[PDB]
Amino acid sequence: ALEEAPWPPPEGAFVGFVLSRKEPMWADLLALAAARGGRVHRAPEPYKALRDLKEARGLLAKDLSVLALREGLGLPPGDDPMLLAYLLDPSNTTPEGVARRYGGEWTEEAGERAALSERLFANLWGRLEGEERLLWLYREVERPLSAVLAHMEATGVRLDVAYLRALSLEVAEEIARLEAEVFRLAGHPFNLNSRDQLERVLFDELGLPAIGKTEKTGKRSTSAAVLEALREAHPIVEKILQYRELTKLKSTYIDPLPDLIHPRTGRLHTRFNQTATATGRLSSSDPNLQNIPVRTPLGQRIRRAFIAEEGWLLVALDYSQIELRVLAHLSGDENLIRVFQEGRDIHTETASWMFGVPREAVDPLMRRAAKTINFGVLYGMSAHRLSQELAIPYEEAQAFIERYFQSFPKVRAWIEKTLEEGRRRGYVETLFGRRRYVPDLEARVKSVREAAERMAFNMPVQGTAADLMKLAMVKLFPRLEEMGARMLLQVHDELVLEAPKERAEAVARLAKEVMEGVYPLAVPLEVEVGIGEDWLSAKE
DNA sequence: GACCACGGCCAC
DNA sequence: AACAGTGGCCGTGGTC
Ligand SMILES: O=c1[nH]c(=O)n([C@H]2C[C@H](O)[C@@H](COP(=O)(O)OP(=O)(O)OP(=O)(O)O)O2)cc1-c1cc2cc(F)ccc2o1
Ligand SMILES: [Mg+2]
Repeated sequence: ALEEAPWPPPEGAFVGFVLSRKEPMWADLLALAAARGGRVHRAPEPYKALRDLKEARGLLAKDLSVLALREGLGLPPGDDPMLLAYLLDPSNTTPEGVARRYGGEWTEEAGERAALSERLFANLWGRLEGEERLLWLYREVERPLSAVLAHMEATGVRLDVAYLRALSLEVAEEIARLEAEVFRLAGHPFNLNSRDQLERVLFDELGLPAIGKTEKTGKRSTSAAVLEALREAHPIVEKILQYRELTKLKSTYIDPLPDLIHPRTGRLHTRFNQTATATGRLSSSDPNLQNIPVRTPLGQRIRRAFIAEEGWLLVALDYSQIELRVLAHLSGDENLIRVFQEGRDIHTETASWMFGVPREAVDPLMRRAAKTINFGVLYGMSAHRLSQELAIPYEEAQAFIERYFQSFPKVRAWIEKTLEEGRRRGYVETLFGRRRYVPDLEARVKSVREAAERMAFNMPVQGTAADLMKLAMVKLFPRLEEMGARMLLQVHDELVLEAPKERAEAVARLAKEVMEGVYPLAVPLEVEVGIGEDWLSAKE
């Protein structure tokens, strides 16, 4: 409907657009349109009509702003109805769902998408009248952030391609050595990547005992948790775990990332998805740069392929024990506050208990293990499972979990307060009022209910940490531009910046402090910073 | 070619 | 595998 009016559109219209593909840095702009009033404007030529707009306002605004930066046009994103819906309910994650929940249909034509962004904005902005805290998250965090992420997306990161090509051939020859040493240990060749075939070999032809089953189809599981408990029980299980790590890293990172360098930028560009998680975290895709390996030695080799441009340095900043400090603030547990008001490290302490060694002896491989253990226990891992992780008695793990929550008694009072409040209001909230609707808290099936409970009390603390990080990013981005530095990646509690060599020390010291004082809590936020030519040695 | 479900596994 | 939570991508095995 509306009324075809001649392009250009008046100021502050709502833009709709169609891309050749979902990735803004790689897409052709097929159609461009705008609407304000009862008028829909359609562009004769989309790439020239981008010159006319002063701001991107509408569904998926960040995406068009990214494509604009790719053509050297500073066109910042503004209002996006997706961002309002996502603050109303974080299950509002795609425009198909949002339009089919607030009064329209998400089609494939720019004009119709423009007019939809106009009405979708009116509706949701009305639904947020009086939700002053969500209106605060919108004006102060989420809408500014979409601009920051647009500049991150369009900048990209430099990758050592020749090095990854070379690493590919090396890993390939090693995969072949393990494959053959499994085909032999099994008396024949089969597809080692087919989990079904491997099931028959491990559990039928050989004699190994099936520890567990898969969720949907009830097959015998060949997961690492299962195979780890079948080590020494046969050497072939050890080789399969080696083969699995290598083909994972090769087919997910080593091989596809080099072929994704952009021809204009010479760099690698991810997408930061702003309305994609239930807790408020960002996500990253196409490629996901938030899960580049690091823990294993081959993984470290891959993390080193992410490097600074000629004449710059990477600066890496990572909040320490972030969800535990948030937890101390949220609960008000005094003993836990006192841990951080005294610079204690709960991952290195759990690691010394867990390995026997003195605190001065825990090395990175050990601390990493205690991180997963501590966060495992915190969010409700069963005694029985912990006893299988730590290889201890069951009543020994019950005490580890009773000692853990006894040294900080006020936490369980907060878990319970959080749950009871969620049953009454239907949602739980972070420190700034970001909310997750958790309807299954009154479920009558125990398993469905207790899962709802674990998602329910995790969200306030993980979404508070993500709120801090996002706010730090909007406070830091303007200061980095003064110094001529840039933001590259965010990995949940961590930032990577690129800075000129003769300014790196300055941007590190600065960025460290903006992050630490983003929002004073009842506990000091520490940050670790490092500088290097590559992502790995930046992280000290 | 394009989707999809599933088990599996990388990061935080 | 499971009474830890949050993501996204892979190959396999299908269907259309
Ligand atoms: O299993 C987990 N479950 C979970 O819920 N998280 C959340 C809570 C954290 O606060 C937050 C930030 O992760 P993080 O930065 O790595 O942890 P942290 O800030 O507490 O520690 P430090 O920076 O001081 O080393 O992710 C993290 C982990 C986890 C285990 C682990 C092992 C590694 F080898 C490397 C990274 C790891 O992540
Ligand atoms: Mg951290």
